[PDB]
Amino acid sequence: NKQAAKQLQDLFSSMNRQEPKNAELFFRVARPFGRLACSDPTLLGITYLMADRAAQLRPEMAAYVVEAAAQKLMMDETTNATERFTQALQLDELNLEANAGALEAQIMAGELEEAAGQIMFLEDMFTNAAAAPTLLYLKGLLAWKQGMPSEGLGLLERSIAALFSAAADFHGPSLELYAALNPARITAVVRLLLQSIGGEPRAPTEAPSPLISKVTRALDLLNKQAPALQESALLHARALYLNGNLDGALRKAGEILRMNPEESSAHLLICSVYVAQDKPELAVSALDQAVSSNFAIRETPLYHVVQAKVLVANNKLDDAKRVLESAMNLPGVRTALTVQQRARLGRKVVEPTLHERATVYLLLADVLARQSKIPDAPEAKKYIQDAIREFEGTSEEVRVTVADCELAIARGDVEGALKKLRRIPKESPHYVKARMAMADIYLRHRKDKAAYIKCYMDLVDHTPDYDSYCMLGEAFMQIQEPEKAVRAFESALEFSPKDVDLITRCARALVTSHDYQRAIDYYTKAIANARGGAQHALQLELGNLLVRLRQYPAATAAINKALERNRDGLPATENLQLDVEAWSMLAKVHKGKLEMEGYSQAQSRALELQKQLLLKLRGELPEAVALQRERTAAICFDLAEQSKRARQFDRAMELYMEALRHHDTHVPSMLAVAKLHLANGDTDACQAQCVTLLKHDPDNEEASIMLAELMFHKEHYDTAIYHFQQLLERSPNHYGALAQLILLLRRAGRLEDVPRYFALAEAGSPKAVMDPGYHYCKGIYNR
Amino acid sequence: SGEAGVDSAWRGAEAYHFWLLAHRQLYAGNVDLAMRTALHLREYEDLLDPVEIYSFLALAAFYNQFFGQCSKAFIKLESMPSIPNDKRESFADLAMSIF
Repeated sequence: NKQAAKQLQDLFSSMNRQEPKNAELFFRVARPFGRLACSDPTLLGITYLMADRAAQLRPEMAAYVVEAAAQKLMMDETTNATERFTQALQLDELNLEANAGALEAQIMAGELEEAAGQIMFLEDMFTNAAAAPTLLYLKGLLAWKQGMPSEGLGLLERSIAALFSAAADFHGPSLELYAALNPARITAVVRLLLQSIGGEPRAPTEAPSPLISKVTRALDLLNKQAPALQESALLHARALYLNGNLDGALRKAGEILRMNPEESSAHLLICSVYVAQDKPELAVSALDQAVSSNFAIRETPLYHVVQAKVLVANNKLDDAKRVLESAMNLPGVRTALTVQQRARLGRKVVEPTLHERATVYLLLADVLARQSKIPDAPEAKKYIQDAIREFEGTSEEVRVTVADCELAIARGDVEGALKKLRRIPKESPHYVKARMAMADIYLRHRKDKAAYIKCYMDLVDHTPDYDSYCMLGEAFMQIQEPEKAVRAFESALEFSPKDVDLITRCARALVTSHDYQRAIDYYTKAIANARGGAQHALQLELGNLLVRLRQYPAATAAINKALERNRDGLPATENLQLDVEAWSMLAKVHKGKLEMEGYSQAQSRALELQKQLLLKLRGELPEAVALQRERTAAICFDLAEQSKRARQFDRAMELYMEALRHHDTHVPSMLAVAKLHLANGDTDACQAQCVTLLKHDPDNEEASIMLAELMFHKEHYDTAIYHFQQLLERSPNHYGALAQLILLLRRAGRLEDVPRYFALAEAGSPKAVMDPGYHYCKGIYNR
Repeated sequence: SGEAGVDSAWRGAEAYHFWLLAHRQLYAGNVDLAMRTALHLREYEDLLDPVEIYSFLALAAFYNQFFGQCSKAFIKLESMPSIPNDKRESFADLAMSIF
């Protein structure tokens, strides 16, 4: 805001000697970035300020006024959102943007059900407008506010897909992009879909939730559109924290803390991931990072959950209990806040999702159980029953019966937990997740595979969900019948394909059951869970499957087609490195096609592409400055090896030079140039490679051992036997090194540390005297 | 108590006698009889390390090229991984190459 604040201040100073209000002037002040106010609160003080100075000047046109009330609506501040939307409704009542935004304003101004009574007229006029962004976000938002998620999920994802299609015209993070990408409505969809999980850790190998996968894919696409938005990376890694991708969330939060100077929500995410990864001291370190950013972030349910369970992980029962009590005693988590508070408070209150509140109740129950002796305190049972009662029979619940299911897990009353789980028929709460909980408890804690499969028997009996038959497959995997595991995975998949996880789990059971044809068919039936580029899979991955099924001409077709790919937003040069890699293992396919000269040409063009990468892949995680000079060295190594297969070591000489000049520090390049100089008869060149390696690393096995033998070459065997006795101290019964040191010492005129290293070969290992190399070496010792 | 019969009475001592028999026969040219007396410990895998007998049978029966036992060994070396995931995935790759 700093340059923004000074530009605002001398802007308002400059407004004096020009027109203090002007229509097009004030529209162009903010409207490409007044499409949104969703990343930070710094976006408002100019966009809505001069939106008021433009629309209260004149509200006639719909674009900036409606979208400015929309960005007033992405922090749910209806007050001003309804003000501009209703001045539009007074001026242009029925429109693509005006009435759509007005109903959007209504459906979080407490009128959740009051903006869904004009369906016929709005539908016919919307069809007329489409025949002769805000509409689709309206439809998804309206479907979400009524209570049912799935229609809201689908139409909100359609809205963000349309805004991404509007985003695809731009080569990067642009102001015009932020107008057309519209991260306002997309961020609203994302934050409205983080409520399915909340502050909880999430796993896709459990009952898999594809909606957070869609959110992750969408935010990856918007990061591709704009790696210059803090909400892009922020909510992307937030969804990653809710998609089971935890360390990726850590890396993207570190990217945030790079791209913005600080971010309290990034530290919230880092400590959330750490406690979701169960990393307690790191969790409290990142918690104190957030605290140093702000201790005022404590009173919000996301940071309430993550700080509470960090301080549980930190084992500060005072701190964890005080965070959980501020969740309880101060309203906001104990009591579900109303929708009308969104108008009053702005970006402070959202309707608290019930997974998160029941998680708070469960955590407080568990810490009072730990404060007691048995894991059932009166307060523990009270909060378990509260996590039951406040979360019965709804869509956002996790505990109708799962709370005392887990409490009885703590008590060991798994069968009482089992009948408690019998009380619920479907995964409106955590039916399936407590199913796998008590089932794995039966499997390992109780050592009962029969009850392990019986839990999923009764789960598929109650709700025949796809995850239920998936865990039928998992228990059949356990019973040492992986074919049954396969068959229950197709039972799960052909019940309903709801996630790529299920079909790819079927493919993985086909992999472990040695039936790869349907495995890779499911890999070509699990194309991608959402958009982001399917032909990359359908070409490179498909060529990999053809390599697996041994179709190398088809591999060449698919992979040579793969290496002309592209992305959206900013397509960075990983397109070109994947072209290089597709060409390189395309050359590997050519080698598998027995084309030895075909290998030479294809791997030489991969060599020259990695020579580009030797100069163009140097930064962007800049370990590539060593990686690619290793890679082009190794590909000219493989081409030198092909020249050996073409029967020319002088070409191997040239490409060993070429590997040396790719990477000087390249240790096997020193080996290769030394060995084919010794083929030419150059011990001095090998000693020069020893010197260069000694510069590259002072104590290497090559450097020390072969330095020792190179002055041993003039009968200085003490250093040679010293380095080889170091070798058989480090590697006691290394039979090649055993033979080498024993013959060297014998030819050093020494038979004294010969049986010492024979005994050291069998000192720590009481199975070494019967070893074959030890047999041979002790034999030649007796010779 | 123990397994039925006087011949199966001291089933722990019998278990380790058969296990040391397997260990001796692995390097005495009797690798198949080591496989049979480790199939003896397919019952006696509870008192010893089950991963030890599993890897013993899998990595000296696949290398004996008993193709049905090769398939079962690679089932064990891919499904339910008790073999450490490095060599488990290496023999998974071999299963994806062999079978």
